[PDB]
Amino acid sequence: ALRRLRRDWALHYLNNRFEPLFQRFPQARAYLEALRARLARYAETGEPLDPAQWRPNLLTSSSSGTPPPIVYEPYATAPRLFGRLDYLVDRGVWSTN
Amino acid sequence: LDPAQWRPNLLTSSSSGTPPPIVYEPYATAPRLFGRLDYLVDRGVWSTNVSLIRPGAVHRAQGGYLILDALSLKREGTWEAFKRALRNGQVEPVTEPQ
Amino acid sequence: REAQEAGFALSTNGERLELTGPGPVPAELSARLEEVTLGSLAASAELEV
Amino acid sequence: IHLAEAVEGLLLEVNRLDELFRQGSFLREKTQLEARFKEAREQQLEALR
Repeated sequence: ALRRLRRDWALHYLNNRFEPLFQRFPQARAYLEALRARLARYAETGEPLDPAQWRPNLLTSSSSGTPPPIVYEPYATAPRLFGRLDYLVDRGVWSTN
Repeated sequence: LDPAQWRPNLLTSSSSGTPPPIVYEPYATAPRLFGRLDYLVDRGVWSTNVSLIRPGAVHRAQGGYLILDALSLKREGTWEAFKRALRNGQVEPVTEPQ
Repeated sequence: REAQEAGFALSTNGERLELTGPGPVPAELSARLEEVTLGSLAASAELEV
Repeated sequence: IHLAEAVEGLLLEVNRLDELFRQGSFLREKTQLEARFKEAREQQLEALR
């Protein structure tokens, strides 16, 4: 019951901070809802969050759309076409986010 | 803010004009043309920064002439990477596969 | 002002906020107390931002 | 960029989440749950005694 009430209060508060972000970002419903669930799970269980593992990763930035993005890739490798997923090493274990 | 990731890397000093910077690279493998990238391991975390970029033959051939043997370019499979560096201006310091 | 109109005295202690009086506080007064506390904490968070 | 500051603020909200466990309403609910469970334990103890 202590855990349940902690989770209930956490979600009850996060709702009122998330409506403004829901209005500002209508397409980010999934990400914000997942983040709220993660914060509630922090409240009820207590595993600290990873700032780099719960932060949006910019992929492309659009300046003005004119001209349209001309991406000439003369070295069409799988890492350079579809993107690369980098890893950190912690004493020999390969972690990523 | 670490001071290692935000400091310029001394690639090559000026060769003081005459004679031009002339580099002969008989072994034209990718590490020796485009340079190497190293990692410093402090408390077991593999980190890299700008200060760990080793210059290659291409980097110390700037403003001068890079002499190469066609045998090494053809044999080591580095002809495609070299022509891509020449045409697209893409010189990426190679790194070990792992 | 709302608490005084409800017949209870507001006792502020910074972030901590509670009502002192005989028996449990009124339900609507408790709800407004919680809302004001959350608003103050939101003001603190926006202050940090 | 706006989503970035929003996410940064939400990640920083961990300190406030820790603070919220010391609020009046949540503590009152915890005390009520403690009272209920202690009453059940006390009636069980009374029967056994």
